Amino acid sequence: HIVMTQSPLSLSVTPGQPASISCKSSQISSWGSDGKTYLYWYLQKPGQSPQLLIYEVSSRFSGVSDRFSGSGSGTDFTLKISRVQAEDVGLYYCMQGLHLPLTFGQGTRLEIK
Amino acid sequence: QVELVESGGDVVQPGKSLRLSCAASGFTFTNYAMHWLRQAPGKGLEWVAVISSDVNDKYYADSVKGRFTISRDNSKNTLYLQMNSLTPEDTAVYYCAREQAVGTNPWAFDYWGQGTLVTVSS
Amino acid sequence: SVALAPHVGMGLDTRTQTWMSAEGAWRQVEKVETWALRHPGFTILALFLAHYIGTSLTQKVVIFILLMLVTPSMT
Amino acid sequence: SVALAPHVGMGLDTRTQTWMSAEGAWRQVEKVETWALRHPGFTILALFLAHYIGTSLTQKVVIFILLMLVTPSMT
Amino acid sequence: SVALAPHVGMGLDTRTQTWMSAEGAWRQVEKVETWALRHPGFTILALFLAHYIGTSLTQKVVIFILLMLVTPSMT
Amino acid sequence: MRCVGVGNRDFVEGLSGATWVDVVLEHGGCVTTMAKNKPTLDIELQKTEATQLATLRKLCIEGKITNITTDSRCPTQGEAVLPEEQDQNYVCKHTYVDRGWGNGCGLFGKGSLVTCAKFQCLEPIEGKVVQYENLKYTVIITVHTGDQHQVGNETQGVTAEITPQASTTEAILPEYGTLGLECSPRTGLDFNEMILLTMKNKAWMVHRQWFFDLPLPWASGATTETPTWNRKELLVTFKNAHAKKQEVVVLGSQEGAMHTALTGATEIQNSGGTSIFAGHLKCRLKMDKLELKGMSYAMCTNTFVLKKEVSETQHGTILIKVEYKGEDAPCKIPFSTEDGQGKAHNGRLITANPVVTKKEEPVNIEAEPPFGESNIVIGIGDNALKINWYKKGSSIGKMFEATARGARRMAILGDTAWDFGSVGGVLNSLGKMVHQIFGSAYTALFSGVSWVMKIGIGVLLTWIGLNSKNTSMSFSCIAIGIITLYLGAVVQA
Amino acid sequence: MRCVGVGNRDFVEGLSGATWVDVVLEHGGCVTTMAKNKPTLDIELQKTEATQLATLRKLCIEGKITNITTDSRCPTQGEAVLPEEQDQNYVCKHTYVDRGWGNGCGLFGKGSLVTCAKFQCLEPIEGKVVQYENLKYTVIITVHTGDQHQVGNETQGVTAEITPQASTTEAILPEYGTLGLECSPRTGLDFNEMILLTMKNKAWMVHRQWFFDLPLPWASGATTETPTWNRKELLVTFKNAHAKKQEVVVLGSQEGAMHTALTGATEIQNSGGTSIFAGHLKCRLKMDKLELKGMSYAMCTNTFVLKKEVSETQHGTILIKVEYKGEDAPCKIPFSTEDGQGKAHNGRLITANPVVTKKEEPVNIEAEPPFGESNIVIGIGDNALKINWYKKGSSIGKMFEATARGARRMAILGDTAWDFGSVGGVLNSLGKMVHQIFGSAYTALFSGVSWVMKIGIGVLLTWIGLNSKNTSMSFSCIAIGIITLYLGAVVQA
Amino acid sequence: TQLATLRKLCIEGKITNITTDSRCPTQGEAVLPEEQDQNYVCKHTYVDRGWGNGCGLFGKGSLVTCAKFQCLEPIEGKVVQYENLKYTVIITVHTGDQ
Amino acid sequence: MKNKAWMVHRQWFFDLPLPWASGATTETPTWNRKELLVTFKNAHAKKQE
Amino acid sequence: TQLATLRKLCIEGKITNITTDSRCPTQGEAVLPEEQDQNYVCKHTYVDRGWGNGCGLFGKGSLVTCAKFQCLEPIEGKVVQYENLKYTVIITVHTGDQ
Amino acid sequence: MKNKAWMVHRQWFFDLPLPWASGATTETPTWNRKELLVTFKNAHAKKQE
Ligand SMILES: *[C@@H]1O[C@H](CO)[C@@H](O[C@@H]2O[C@H](CO)[C@@H](O[C@@H]3O[C@H](CO[C@@H]4O[C@H](CO)[C@@H](O)[C@H](O)[C@@H]4O)[C@@H](O)[C@H](O[C@H]4O[C@H](CO)[C@@H](O)[C@H](O)[C@@H]4O)[C@@H]3O)[C@H](O)[C@H]2NC(C)=O)[C@H](O)[C@H]1NC(C)=O
Ligand SMILES: *[C@@H]1O[C@H](CO)[C@@H](O[C@@H]2O[C@H](CO)[C@@H](O[C@@H]3O[C@H](CO[C@@H]4O[C@H](CO)[C@@H](O)[C@H](O)[C@@H]4O)[C@@H](O)[C@H](O[C@H]4O[C@H](CO)[C@@H](O)[C@H](O)[C@@H]4O)[C@@H]3O)[C@H](O)[C@H]2NC(C)=O)[C@H](O)[C@H]1NC(C)=O
Ligand SMILES: *[C@@H]1O[C@H](CO)[C@@H](O[C@@H]2O[C@H](CO)[C@@H](O[C@@H]3O[C@H](CO[C@@H]4O[C@H](CO)[C@@H](O)[C@H](O)[C@@H]4O)[C@@H](O)[C@H](O[C@H]4O[C@H](CO)[C@@H](O)[C@H](O)[C@@H]4O)[C@@H]3O)[C@H](O)[C@H]2NC(C)=O)[C@H](O)[C@H]1NC(C)=O
Ligand SMILES: *[C@@H]1O[C@H](CO)[C@@H](O[C@@H]2O[C@H](CO)[C@@H](O[C@@H]3O[C@H](CO)[C@@H](O)[C@H](O)[C@@H]3O)[C@H](O)[C@H]2NC(C)=O)[C@H](O)[C@H]1NC(C)=O
Ligand SMILES: *[C@@H]1O[C@H](CO)[C@@H](O[C@@H]2O[C@H](CO)[C@@H](O[C@@H]3O[C@H](CO)[C@@H](O)[C@H](O)[C@@H]3O)[C@H](O)[C@H]2NC(C)=O)[C@H](O)[C@H]1NC(C)=O
Ligand SMILES: *[C@@H]1O[C@H](CO)[C@@H](O[C@@H]2O[C@H](CO)[C@@H](O)[C@H](O)[C@H]2NC(C)=O)[C@H](O)[C@H]1NC(C)=O
Repeated sequence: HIVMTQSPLSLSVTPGQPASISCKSSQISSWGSDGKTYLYWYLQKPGQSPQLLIYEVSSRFSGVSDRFSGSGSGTDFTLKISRVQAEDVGLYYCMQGLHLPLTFGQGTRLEIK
Repeated sequence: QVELVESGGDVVQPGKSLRLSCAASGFTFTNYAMHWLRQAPGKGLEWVAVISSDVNDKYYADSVKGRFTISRDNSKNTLYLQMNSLTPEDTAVYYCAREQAVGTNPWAFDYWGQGTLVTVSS
Repeated sequence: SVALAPHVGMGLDTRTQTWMSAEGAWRQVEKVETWALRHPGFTILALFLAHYIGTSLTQKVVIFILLMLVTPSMT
Repeated sequence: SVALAPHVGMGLDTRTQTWMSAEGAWRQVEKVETWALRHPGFTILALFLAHYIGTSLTQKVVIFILLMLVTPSMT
Repeated sequence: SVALAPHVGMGLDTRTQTWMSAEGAWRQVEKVETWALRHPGFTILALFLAHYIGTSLTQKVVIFILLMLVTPSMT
Repeated sequence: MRCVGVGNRDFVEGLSGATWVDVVLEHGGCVTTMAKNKPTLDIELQKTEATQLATLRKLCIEGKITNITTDSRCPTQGEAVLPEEQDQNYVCKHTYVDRGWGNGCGLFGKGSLVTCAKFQCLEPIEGKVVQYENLKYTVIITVHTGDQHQVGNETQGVTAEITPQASTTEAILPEYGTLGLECSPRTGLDFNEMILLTMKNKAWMVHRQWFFDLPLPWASGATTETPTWNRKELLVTFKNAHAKKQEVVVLGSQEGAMHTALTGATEIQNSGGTSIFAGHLKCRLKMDKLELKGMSYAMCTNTFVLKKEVSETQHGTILIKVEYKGEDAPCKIPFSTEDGQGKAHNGRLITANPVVTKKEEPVNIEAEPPFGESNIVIGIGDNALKINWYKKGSSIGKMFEATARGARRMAILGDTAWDFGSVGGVLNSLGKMVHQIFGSAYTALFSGVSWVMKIGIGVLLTWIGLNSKNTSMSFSCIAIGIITLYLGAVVQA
Repeated sequence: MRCVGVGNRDFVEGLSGATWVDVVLEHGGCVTTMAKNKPTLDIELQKTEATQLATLRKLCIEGKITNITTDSRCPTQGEAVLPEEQDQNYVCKHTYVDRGWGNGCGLFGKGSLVTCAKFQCLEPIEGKVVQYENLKYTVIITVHTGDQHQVGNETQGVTAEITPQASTTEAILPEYGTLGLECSPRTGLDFNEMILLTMKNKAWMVHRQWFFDLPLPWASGATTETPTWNRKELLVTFKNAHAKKQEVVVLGSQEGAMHTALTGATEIQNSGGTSIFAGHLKCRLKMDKLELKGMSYAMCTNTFVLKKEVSETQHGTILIKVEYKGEDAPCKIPFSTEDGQGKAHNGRLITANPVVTKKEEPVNIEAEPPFGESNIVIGIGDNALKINWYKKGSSIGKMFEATARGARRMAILGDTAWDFGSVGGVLNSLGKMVHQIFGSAYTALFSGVSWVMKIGIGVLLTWIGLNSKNTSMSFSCIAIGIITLYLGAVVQA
Repeated sequence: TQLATLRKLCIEGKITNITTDSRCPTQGEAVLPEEQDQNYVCKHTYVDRGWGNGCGLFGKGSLVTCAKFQCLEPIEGKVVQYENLKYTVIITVHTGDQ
Repeated sequence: MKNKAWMVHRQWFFDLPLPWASGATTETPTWNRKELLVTFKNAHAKKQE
Repeated sequence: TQLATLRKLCIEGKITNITTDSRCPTQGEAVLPEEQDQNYVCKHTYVDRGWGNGCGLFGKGSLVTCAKFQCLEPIEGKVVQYENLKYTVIITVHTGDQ
Repeated sequence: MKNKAWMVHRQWFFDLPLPWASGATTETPTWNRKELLVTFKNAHAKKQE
């Protein structure tokens, strides 16, 4: 079990501005054998099943607008959204994947200001 | 193009059993390691159980250990989640998820099912 | 990759169209043409080599054609 | 050693397959290949001897090939 | 086989006596002696080949001796 | 039926005036012998076992050394003598070791010491020999009778035993008759020149004269609790390291090197009986007592249903399997293969009498179609089953393949292949004589050369023939070179 | 001492009139610039990055086909027209199917139909360019300080930033003075013919024209989520069989199909800031203000003791590791070399001047021995430490290896290789200009010849040069044959 | 119909459990206990390492990177037999029907 | 593949370079010649990916 | 002293679990599941199979026989690095002694 | 070998035809040329032991 903490629990940003979310782990998520940090990020649109945005941290899943970008290394990771649209409202969920009992972080939210 | 559909969600009194079926299409189902996922309303997503590509490497979470059974049937392209000793806390909408096609983790989520809600009360 | 070795000259052919007849008819010649358009100097080299290795005229033309067709084809 | 002089050429051939004939055929030349790749200077020496003993190209070639075949064995 | 290519000629000679050198020296010619006494007709064949390839007596002799030395090994 | 898919069979058709056909039964492959108005029947050598082997010579791979004993003289006192040197059980060698005052002689110089050590072999190699009074050739004969479970079954057939003591035996084919099978087993494989060389619960068939030329301590060969070894110095190794003293080492387990030393030999089973599984037997076939079952039967009158799709043997024979749906007594099957777009009859049955014994059981007719495209017809001819099949190839290709097979058989059987399918004629005796002479000379002056060395000699001969101006020398040398290349390519399977 | 152990290092000796040395830094290779009185520093081009790089001509990989619509016209009147053809989202081709009274047309004949489908592309592959304003090479510098542990330590060097805006950067080193390196990043690597293409968070460096000429549908390159594509016919593979109708297919996903079409290029990271980890860069190392530390220190007297057993690197260098076991103040370490008990001093110190800053911590030195037996005396007095080292080799071998290294450097860098380790000289510039002209001609002649075709062309040209006349023989043979063979045996890196 | 599958090819692959070991120079090739598993692809190669990598002797070392390979979408090649092939022929006669 | 069926020459199908398996359906078909997919890049002699 | 092994050869081996699997004459090569394992040694050959074998198509098939392999007592291969040699020179004087 | 040593040349050692193991300590090593000891025999094309 890994305690996952997201710095903001609610973000109000006007359109055209960047919104950043910090998810800090409780232990190291870096798999020593390969040297890859195994973190994941999911967006659950209002009344929809969540999709995937950032597999690992640097990488980005297909079918995803280029604005989303993952950052950070060693238990403190961060997303960035260069331009926020009306469709970016949702419930961003950072989850670790290193250890088998996968634990999501508490759900953050992003509402248009 | 992947399509995951759920079935089996219904109202039930505590203690009684229920089996949840995840029919999948659009990919070779037999060469994958399916997961189960859930989320109570107003709460975050919670992991439930995993069945690997080889049918003999099942795992479950702590809060649901020794109470749930996960099983795949390759031929019928469905995922069976037999849940016993259900309680009003365990009720939630259940999501059936796929594995990561591109990546290194043996366990990850590419695509989420539509989602079925199971209601538990007296 | 497997994108090479097309199922072209096996000879077990029928009346109906194959997988990509119209699309795959001119693929190789288009590739050679675009390579020659991209890299012009190899034409000069091929002319020189054919002239200094070809005794007659038909031999010159044949070896020049073979070189210009093999180099993009070879890679 | 007993391992030398393999029981070959006796002439009691039969339509069955003889012992260890799957790979016993090529080990007589694999040894020559390994020895030649181990010691390359004797190629120079054998070539010099073959050239200094010769009145025709065929004679020189047979000198070189027989000498190069016979030295690794005598080793 | 590993028994082939004895570790000889490497050049790491020392004033001590090497392994099995009491009788390992002469077994490379004892094998030739046994093979020649077993199969005598190849003397005739090698002599014929050496005579039909030759412009001098020395050349014929080297043909005969090298061929007779190389065949039993290749056996 | 037992000779489908074997891959080494060959059809022996035709008979003599007295209806005897020679045939050379090879151990690997079998022989079908079709004939006019005789039930075509398959013959295979199967196993050729031997019993009551008497050992002739024993070699030993692994030895053991005990009781290392040394005794030295002074530098100029002569040779060194040990009391047990004269014994034949101790192996030892004299060397030289310098001895001053530190050694204690009292005269400086170079002395001599001998170190004799007792020797015994742990597990020797047995060397057998099979005398002709105990060979048991077991020829098995099966008839091409249309049966439900016969195709390639290889487990059912009449078994006949051929012994040098009783050369000719008459095998009784049930209800089909009897065939003479007069066989001569003493010219099979020259067993007077074979020593079986059993070792570590597995045997071989090495040449006799080669056996006597191995460099190992050879024992007596007669049964004895403690044998005497006569070249014991080929295993033990003495080392005089920089002339101070010498220890003796055993140099054990030559068994692995033996496995390499036996490259060209052929293996033989050794569980229980010897059961030699490689060889060849040449013998006749008397078919004046053979009958066709069902020659008195009627003609079939109902449609035939094909039960399993037709497949072709490598040699071209279609192997049909028909099942009879009709209420009638056992009777002959009408059979006519109309050729491509014509009524011509150019395909023939290889099964002599395709009769259906029982209504329930299906028969499986084997027949070779016309070499092009044809239509096999089975049935009454009005509602008959037109089993269609198409053969691919060229008749000239078949001739080339037959020539290749004949050449390979000639190379393998030596001169005996000249009389394989021979009815017995004026030419065959002359060919046998000339091939005897030429093969004798060729083996005499090419015996023992290797595979690659044989190929090289052949290439050299071809080059010499191509360069020599004399027509006779050039032709002879080129012919010898080509034959040598072919034999080298096909030496040892 | 950051450089030691990389196996691709190389020494740069000598200084110019005003103490500047030109070196061309390469990723994976770290130059070691020795000097007469300057500390022998090590420079490796650490990492090259690029920020705020734009996009152009994003390209498509796999597609989706929906809204398949068809329409046909009566034969021999008009041609099939469908309003969706004008739309850029629908791709479709005309074909002549047959029609008749079965299809309701009045007259029999060929009638055209059209089948258009909506091409909603998916998984684009962006191709991104970087301009010179945002380039930033980073250079790391390490000095042979003889520190306690920096033998192979990759995080023990000062770092200096380089950008085309300001390329004459400073470098302040601790207790050693400063060095100025006035590099030119404008000529190192092209980067105006390089287009970064990103696919599934993987990216390479490709030539601009080669990326432009790809048979896949290409978009405008804007940031719009739903762009309009061009040449959509390359992924729809329309097919019609029997001329009854035609159907549309998607032709799958080219993600791995172009994954070996892009096979010769170098890979990149593209993780946030796109570090490239490839290419090279030239710089002028004017070492005028870099005075070495501890010039005026005394020399020690007490004995030394080795700690880590002395070992040799790949280039013959010896890494002596010693700890001054005494009590003296910080000093300079003595050093002496003799060969065969004859003081010839056939040894050099790669480290400029070794000192012991602290008594407790050991000091490590990188000495260079001669080609043979040599005893390295470290301390002073009778009890001084002595190391006996024997480097096995010869001067001819070292010269051949240096020639091979220079040939590799010229084959990879090209004309710039003349700037490597070269003080400004008349011969260097004269060779540089000639090599620029010849290399421009050579690359214009051979731009686009494969690893397997260069060898063939070189063999054919040396064959032409073997038998020719009028000095074309010598010129063509030597020059083109040898050069093309070398470049066909080295090209793939 | 009733045709059987002969062999299966793989067109999409996933790589999991990348593991690596390296030995010092003048020592044998690096070893994993995972080299001999049926599902692992593993290639030996070389690498330079000296005192910077904690090994006393300078020179080229050997490292190996085994990886577990499982396919995601196979492609099947299925042979057709001759006892199940069925041709179907229509015989329409010109009757001059409406 | 993916609800598309083709007729190809048998020898050509064997010749093409992709990892194959026994064909009989079972769990974990041990793939042969699987090096054709995996590519082992060496990052200029320092480490492997 | 302190020899470090560099390579091991083995004289004597032992074979267990002989496993065979054949195809039909024109179905291609023969595949065993443990062929891909590096612990099993095996070689493909050709064996003709008719109806007695049970294929159903006459011809010449192919079978591969993979058997597990282990070495009983291997040969060690050492190497002595120069950091551990111990030359022991002994010197004695010509002093007249008993 | 078998409680007795030698001093053979290095380059000769790498050229023996025997299954060569890894050389690093391991309970179960992997042999890389195993076909130099075991011998397969296809006696007249019926089966092979
Ligand atoms: C390939 O790479 C993957 C990468 O994940 C590896 O996946 C591993 O899967 C196993 C499952 O078989 C995971 O095991 C889990 O380990 C947890 C570790 O917990 C701590 O570690 C110690 C060490 O044993 C534990 O003893 C303690 O409990 C520590 O807390 C462990 O908590 C977890 O338990 C879970 O399952 C049990 C059984 O159902 C429950 O009782 C328990 O409550 C909990 O739900 C598992 O045992 C392992 O963590 C995964 N790897 C990593 C890095 O996390 C594969 O193993 C690799 N190899 C292969 C061949 O796939
Ligand atoms: C070759 O080399 C082998 C071994 O290297 C020799 O083997 C010797 O065998 C003999 C008899 O087998 C051994 O003699 C035994 O000695 C026992 C010791 O008893 C005392 O010994 C001392 C000194 O010898 C005497 O002074 C005393 O008086 C005692 O005898 C002795 O007890 C024993 O007798 C016993 O034998 C039987 C079994 O046969 C027992 O059941 C019984 O209890 C009885 O007491 C033997 O006499 C001798 O030790 C062996 N040598 C060894 C081991 O080094 C061969 O003799 C050598 N030569 C030949 C030709 O093979
Ligand atoms: C290679 O070849 C070798 C031998 O040729 C094989 O070795 C096999 O090993 C396994 C396990 O070591 C053996 O299985 C044992 O079977 C016993 C039989 O019990 C019944 O068997 C039948 C049929 O199998 C079942 O239907 C029943 O339900 C029973 O299980 C079984 O009793 C035994 O368990 C016992 O093992 C422990 C020790 O480990 C005992 O202390 C304990 O009493 C326990 O009961 C095993 O399961 C198998 O028999 C062996 N095969 C043989 C001898 O032919 C390898 O498996 C082959 N493969 C490989 C990869 O090596
Ligand atoms: C090769 O030939 C042998 C002997 O002719 C065949 O064995 C025979 O096989 C049949 C088919 O199974 C057996 O018939 C069955 O017998 C049992 C018991 O009598 C009966 O219950 C069944 O209803 C059926 O009649 C027959 O008995 C058996 N004969 C024996 C063993 O002597 C064999 O099938 C042939 N083919 C092969 C591939 O071996
Ligand atoms: C490469 O350079 C770095 C930086 O100089 C080295 O890191 C340093 O390593 C030393 C030796 O282990 C550390 O000293 C130790 O410090 C701890 C706590 O300070 C102390 O308790 C120990 O007794 C010892 O003195 C030093 O702290 C450390 N400095 C850092 C990490 O900033 C590194 O060792 C060098 N080599 C390699 C291979 O990386
Ligand atoms: C093009 O195709 C889309 C879907 O492939 C069609 O949209 C569907 O429309 C029907 C009725 O209008 C709905 O019942 C479906 O749910 C729609 N599918 C969706 C939204 O995925 C569309 O009508 C087609 N035609 C055009 C002109 O777009």
